[PDB]
Amino acid sequence: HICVTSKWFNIDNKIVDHRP
Amino acid sequence: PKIKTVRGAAKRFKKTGKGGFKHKHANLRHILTKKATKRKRHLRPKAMVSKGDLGLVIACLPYA
Amino acid sequence: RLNTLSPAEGSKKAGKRLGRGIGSGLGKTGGRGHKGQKSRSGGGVRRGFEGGQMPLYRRLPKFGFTSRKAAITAEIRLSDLAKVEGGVVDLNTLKAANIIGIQIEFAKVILAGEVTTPVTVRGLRVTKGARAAIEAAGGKIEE
Amino acid sequence: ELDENLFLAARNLHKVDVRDATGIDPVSLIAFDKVVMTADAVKQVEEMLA
RNA sequence: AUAGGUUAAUGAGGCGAACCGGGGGAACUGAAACAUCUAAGUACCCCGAGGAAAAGAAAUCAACCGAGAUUCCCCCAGUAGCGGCGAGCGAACGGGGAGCAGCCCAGAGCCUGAAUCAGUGUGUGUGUUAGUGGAAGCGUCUGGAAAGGCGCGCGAUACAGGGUGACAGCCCCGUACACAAAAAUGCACAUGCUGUGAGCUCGAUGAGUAGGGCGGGACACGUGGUAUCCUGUCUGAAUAUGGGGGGACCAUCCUCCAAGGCUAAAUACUCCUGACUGACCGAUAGUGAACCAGUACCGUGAGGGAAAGGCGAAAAGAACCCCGGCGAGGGGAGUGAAAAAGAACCUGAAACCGUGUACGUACAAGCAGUGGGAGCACGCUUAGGCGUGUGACUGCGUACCUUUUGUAUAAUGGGUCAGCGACUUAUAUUCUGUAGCAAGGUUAACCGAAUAGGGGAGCCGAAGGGAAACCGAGUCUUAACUGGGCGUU
Ligand SMILES: N[C@@H](Cc1c[nH]c2ccccc12)C(=O)O
Ligand SMILES: N[C@@H](Cc1c[nH]c2ccccc12)C(=O)O
Ligand SMILES: [Mg+2]
Ligand SMILES: [Mg+2]
Ligand SMILES: [Mg+2]
Ligand SMILES: [Mg+2]
Ligand SMILES: [Mg+2]
Ligand SMILES: [Mg+2]
Ligand SMILES: [Mg+2]
Ligand SMILES: [Mg+2]
Ligand SMILES: [Mg+2]
Ligand SMILES: [Mg+2]
Ligand SMILES: [Mg+2]
Ligand SMILES: [Mg+2]
Ligand SMILES: [Mg+2]
Ligand SMILES: [Mg+2]
Ligand SMILES: [Mg+2]
Ligand SMILES: [Mg+2]
Ligand SMILES: [Mg+2]
Ligand SMILES: [Mg+2]
Ligand SMILES: [Mg+2]
Ligand SMILES: [Mg+2]
Ligand SMILES: [Mg+2]
Ligand SMILES: [Mg+2]
Repeated sequence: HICVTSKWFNIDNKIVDHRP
Repeated sequence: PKIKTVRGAAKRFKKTGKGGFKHKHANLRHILTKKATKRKRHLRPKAMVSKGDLGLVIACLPYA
Repeated sequence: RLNTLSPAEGSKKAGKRLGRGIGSGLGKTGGRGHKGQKSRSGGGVRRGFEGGQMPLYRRLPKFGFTSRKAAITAEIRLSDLAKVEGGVVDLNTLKAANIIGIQIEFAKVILAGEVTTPVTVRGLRVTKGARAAIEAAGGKIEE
Repeated sequence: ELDENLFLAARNLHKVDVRDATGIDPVSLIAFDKVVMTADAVKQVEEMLA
């Protein structure tokens, strides 16, 4: 199809720092 | 390409008759005055490289 | 008859392939073992290297000195000379019989046994045992 | 010594080839069902192989 | 008088795959870190040129015998040497081969345009850019179709190859072979025209150079005892009774003539033309591209960059009828060997999703199978606790990989299928097997009647010991071994 464009981000984003 | 002899070793061993290698003893190049004459005396004549190091030397001198 | 020829038995060993399955005997790891520098593409350590320890060919002292004159001296066996072609074994001549090599400028005759045809050797050196063998075969040794 | 006519004939016969004395190679000797060879060639080969 | 200005005649300019010479010139990396060193004068930028480029006619090697421009190939040899003597770098002498070629200027006199070179016109020959001729097969069987099988003929200087309804020497196109150019051209010669100098006599013989000092760079050579070459800088000769080199340096000897140039071949390369070849790929392979691909697409831009081949022998590509919205899609009909080859078209696997039938399943707890095992459905057999399918009930039973002292692990990896996806290649060296020959074995390049034959330059071995001179079945150690070390089988 024409149908062919994927610009998948970076992870997605929000949160996490999980105690250091 | 031809192997290159590990040039440093070439200048410290000589293939002997049966295929041994003979070398000069260490410990006889300086700080001598404090060493027994007996010790220094025994360090003059060349000696055969031991069985354990043969592997090394040969790999250094393919064209020995 | 061009499909009835076959090579001598045990002249064509197959030769390790490795990396092809459990049965093969050399699967997965391919006889390289587990991990370390020695596995891994382009692994290994250079010749003489024996861990960071000072290597044998460096603990021991140099003792060279190359004659350079020696490089142009040949040694001759008694077994030669018969093959010199002309009963005169000369400074070269041997050279022409391809038993010395052009660059040579010196030569001893060495009791390396067996001389028969009487021969006169000229301009060479010759050991005590060689002289004796030559002479005892009707040979002559003029300088 | 090989001649013109003997060569041009056989160029098109498939199972038959003609070679001079020097042209003898190992596969061919085995290749064909019969090797002919003139008695003249035999003497050539006799020497070539010593 | 110059600079300046107008006109004119010539030539330049830009593009282009590599090979080539020149101006500049990295870092990753290697050294198991890192400065010297390496990567490497590589990558890259730049300038320039040719069909080749460059190099070249000894101020070269040799070693007292000799060789005789340059270039390329094999040796010499991973040797001599260089080297934080680390990592690494790495010659030459001499030998075997390819190809061979030698000339001008530094000048005036006479004789003068005489050799020659290029540019050019013509001629000729020879290649090129269209072409021509080119042998010989029929019968029958199977089939939709014969080139296939079987039979019997025929051509072959032609059985290279492609095509044709399945595999064709004789159907077609060719092939071998023999021929052909009106015109334009590459290449040779032969001359015409232009430009150019030949020849003899007598001369001349490359100075801000050689060398040196300082700083760098090149030489295999890292300043080292370092010859030699190049020069940014400051200097600066001799001139044939002269000068350069022979690896510090001096003598003797030997050998060459710098400070001007030209020069063909053996050597390099393939954007492109023609022909031929492959134990090269066959559509996720092979070019990124078998296809209207540097396209569609993405990016402001530089720039990145796909997917996607096959109906049939032949379109004979489905007239006409029926349901339907003058639809989509479908069923008939018809074409065809085949329509289950219908264009979403050869083959049509697997994941995945349904319809149909047999058997099990709604009191039962877990890697889901395995050992047992009734019933049911089905075939059997003549029964005979037999084959197939299902599998109540029941014993046992925590997947795979990896990684680990150890994993059901609640530690890694995998949603599934299909296709692809990882110990290769070259050159050295050593060992084993095997083969040849044997105190010998074998050639490299190259020649080539081209896997032959030639070529033994050379390499390995037959002798070792010693740093070395040297000695030699011994030798080294020491004044010397009763000895000892390495060797002699
Ligand atoms: N939530 C994010 C983690 C995250 C935190 N900060 C971010 C910034 C940018 C991208 C991702 C992240 C994740 O799923 O991984
Ligand atoms: N660590 C904090 C805040 C936070 C959110 N996203 C983050 C990304 C990066 C660093 C910190 C954060 C939390 O998770 O509550
Ligand atoms: Mg000392
Ligand atoms: Mg592993
Ligand atoms: Mg480990
Ligand atoms: Mg290991
Ligand atoms: Mg020789
Ligand atoms: Mg490093
Ligand atoms: Mg002379
Ligand atoms: Mg024709
Ligand atoms: Mg024909
Ligand atoms: Mg001169
Ligand atoms: Mg030139
Ligand atoms: Mg493709
Ligand atoms: Mg396919
Ligand atoms: Mg189909
Ligand atoms: Mg129940
Ligand atoms: Mg349950
Ligand atoms: Mg329970
Ligand atoms: Mg653990
Ligand atoms: Mg373990
Ligand atoms: Mg367990
Ligand atoms: Mg779980
Ligand atoms: Mg897990």
